[PDB]
Amino acid sequence: QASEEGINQEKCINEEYKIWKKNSPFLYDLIITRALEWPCMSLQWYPEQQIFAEHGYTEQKMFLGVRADVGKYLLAVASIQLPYLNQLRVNISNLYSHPESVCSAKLMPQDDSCVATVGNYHNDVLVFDKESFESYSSASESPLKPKYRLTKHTQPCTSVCWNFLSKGTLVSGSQDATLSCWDLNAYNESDSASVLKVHISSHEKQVSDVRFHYKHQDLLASVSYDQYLHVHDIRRPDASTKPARSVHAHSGPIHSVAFNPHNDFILATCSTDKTIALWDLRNLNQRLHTLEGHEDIVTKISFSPHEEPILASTSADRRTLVWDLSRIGEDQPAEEAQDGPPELLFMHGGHTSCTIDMDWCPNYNWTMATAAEDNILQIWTPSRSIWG
Amino acid sequence: QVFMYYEKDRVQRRTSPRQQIMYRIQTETAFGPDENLCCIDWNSQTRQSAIRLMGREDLTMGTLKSDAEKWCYYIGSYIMSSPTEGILP
Amino acid sequence: FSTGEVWVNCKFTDTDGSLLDDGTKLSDRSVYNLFGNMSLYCFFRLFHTLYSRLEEIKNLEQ
Repeated sequence: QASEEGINQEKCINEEYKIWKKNSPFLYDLIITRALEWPCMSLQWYPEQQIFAEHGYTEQKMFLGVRADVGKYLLAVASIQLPYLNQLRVNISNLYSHPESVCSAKLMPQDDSCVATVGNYHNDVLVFDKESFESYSSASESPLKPKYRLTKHTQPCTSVCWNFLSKGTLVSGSQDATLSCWDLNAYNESDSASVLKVHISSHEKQVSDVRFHYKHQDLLASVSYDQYLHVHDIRRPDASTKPARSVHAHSGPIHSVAFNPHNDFILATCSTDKTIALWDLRNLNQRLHTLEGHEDIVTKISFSPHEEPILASTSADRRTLVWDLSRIGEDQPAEEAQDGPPELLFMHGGHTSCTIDMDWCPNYNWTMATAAEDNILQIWTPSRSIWG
Repeated sequence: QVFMYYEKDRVQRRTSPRQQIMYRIQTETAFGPDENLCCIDWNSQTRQSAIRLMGREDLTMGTLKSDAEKWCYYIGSYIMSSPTEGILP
Repeated sequence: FSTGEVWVNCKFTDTDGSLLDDGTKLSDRSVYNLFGNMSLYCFFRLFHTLYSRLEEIKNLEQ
């Protein structure tokens, strides 16, 4: 009896598939679909780029952490071909086995060689460097060992974030509802705890996201399952127990928060309440706005590093929505109200299961890469016609 | 028009799940939402008619017998571009 | 044209992995179906009433 529902559901998943596949040549200017070996838990675009002008493309790089199986937890680097304007394959390589799970693997902005990795299976943060990757040999039987082991938490950490300006400053929010700001240039071989700059207990339920300001050392935000946003400044003395602010942002467990890279005043917040909230720091009594359109849990969100009014959101209904926020308050015809509010811009659904995560390629405009639960990678950019 | 559609389905002594589903959705669209739908099956092999009130949670074909034949047959129903049968949005 | 258009032929794997019906396998059917509103339902009911009564008559004929 439950079969019937499951098989129908699988079939309309397939349905959405080739109904996206069928009309692709009228929607996108680029599509690269890659069936990697393994489920890719995360992706992060690499800011260094090769330009083969005579050959006629560019290659960007990607860092993946995948699972081969249970306990087989690995990392890899990919090269990605983008076509050229000014005058075609996805290559996997650099595969190194990890000691334990990866849920979030963040690389330091001003130095690619370092990657802070944590997973849902351990409370230790493992930070890897040049030598750890380059001293590894795929012929060896053992995995890598990171540059450092950072441990203050007692539950696994959910995510991390480097400081974009403060050199070698990191944060780690965990499942035991605590925060930790870390400083690697303050190591001691005798004191692995000297890396511990601050530890905070402001949150009340398991933290889902902690993340720094794009242009500021001392500003970060934390969001937790108790439906609360907390604003932290680390150079506060009372910050170990008192957050800078605490706001009731949503009515469901918050999943993620994104900071506007261009503008230091806007942040975005997603929850299982299928609604996306905006926030401005001079008026925190008030939800800045609310974007509708997902009809089940939204999981994760991100701004565009080229234009700020473009916001991307991913959810459990197998869609990713792109919003151009320059359309607040605008008029829309009667038939134009079908697809949603006019500030909705684009909607991509080429996947077939819960999209794991996204990332913008910062070297090309309008392009994004998404990894999904069905072992699929998607590199896609819409046509000019919708935004040109 | 509904009789047109039935004549179209009928003489076809074979028809995949999909085509019957499109017949169903065509008929419903030609009808509307607020008219209660009933169905009548004629089994000329055992010569029996059966009357069944079909609601918004009733599935098209109900005489499937094997869980993998289940797999195929009421996999097939969720192909319409319309939303699902048997589940309420 | 836009309400019942298929959105896959796609390969479905069974427990072993066999390719199963995409709603594209035309089986041999004998049990046909029809839909209608309450009017045809009531027509059908009265019709079966009349049929059953004449059938009883025929069964008594002997």
